Amino acid sequence: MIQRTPKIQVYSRHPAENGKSNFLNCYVSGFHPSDIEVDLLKNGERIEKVEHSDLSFSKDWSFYLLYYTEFTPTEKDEYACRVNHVTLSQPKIVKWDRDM
Amino acid sequence: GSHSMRYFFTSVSRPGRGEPRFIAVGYVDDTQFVRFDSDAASQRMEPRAPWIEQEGPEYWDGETRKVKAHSQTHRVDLGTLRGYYNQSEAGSHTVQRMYGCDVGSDWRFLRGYHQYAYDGKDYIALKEDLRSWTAADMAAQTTKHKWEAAHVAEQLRAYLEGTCVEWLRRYLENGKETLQRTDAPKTHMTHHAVSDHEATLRCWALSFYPAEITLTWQRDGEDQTQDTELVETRPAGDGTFQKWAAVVVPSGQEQRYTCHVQHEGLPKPLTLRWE
Amino acid sequence: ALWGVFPVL
Repeated sequence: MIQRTPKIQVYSRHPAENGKSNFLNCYVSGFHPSDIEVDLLKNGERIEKVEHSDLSFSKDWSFYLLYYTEFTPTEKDEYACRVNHVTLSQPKIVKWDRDM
Repeated sequence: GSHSMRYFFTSVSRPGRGEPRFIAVGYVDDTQFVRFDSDAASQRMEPRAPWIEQEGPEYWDGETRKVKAHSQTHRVDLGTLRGYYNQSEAGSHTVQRMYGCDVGSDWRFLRGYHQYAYDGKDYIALKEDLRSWTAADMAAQTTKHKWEAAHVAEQLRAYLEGTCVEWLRRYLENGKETLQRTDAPKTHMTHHAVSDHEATLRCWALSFYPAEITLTWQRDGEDQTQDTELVETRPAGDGTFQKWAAVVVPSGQEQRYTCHVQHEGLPKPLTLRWE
Repeated sequence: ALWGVFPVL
């Protein structure tokens, strides 16, 4: 059966400004099947209060979900997105870069 | 500009552990307005956009009624296909359905859809004439047969060129502030040196709506297509979308490069240049 | 609004 691997994008809604409130996003897309694990990490630890958009797909049937959460950037802090799918042998981890 | 209303349906069989999971969502352009989740508590069509919460209990009782029927339908679909392909009832499978309509700037019918996909492969789809079907294999062909006798196409045609369009328009009106809005992107440029002889040029397109956009890089006027890092247009999460494209540049040539932005909300196309 | 007919494969 078809197995498309997820594109991972970790970013913030508004440009990061240490101190100012924001939303940390992790956008996963183009994967298939839809069964997928997504986590937002703060300094390595998994973040609890994390929601996700409703399962949906594009013209080619590949799925796409948005994982977001409220957060407040800090110079010292590091956030990342950890994702898993059948197409991934091991959890893929992407670091957040306030310029991507 | 033209608009559309689409309904995305996803059903996944989870053998040995309950009833197949069914998710349903619906859009008007790039804004989701309703959703239904078989595993949710409400067991009801729920709103996902402000401009629909207005709709009274009739709408919600009706859509909750129809959405449940769809769920059951695709709950059966899994069975049928499982047999059409002599598949082990142990494995989990997926069924996806997507139907809807498009209208031009004139808000008049412009084309409709109704397509399926089993485990990610195109199964059956309605052709443009809205009068015929595209079967992929023998299985889809057998379904095409059923739908031919049942005169499904004709019925679907009425929905697509009629009811469908009419609701799009209604939603379009009731949601003028959102659905009929436009937000030209907020474009800016970032420059970070990769090394003592190269630098990265990032062109940003933020807080824009709808999602349609064209972000391009050019050196001395020539498209730098194959040398551009172009991420997928993503959702800000606030109803607007973002996107960026970057190119690695030989320190000292930044001025040769230009970023080009194209969005339905820009009086004229943008042209930025680092300097 | 969803379509009112519910076809099967």
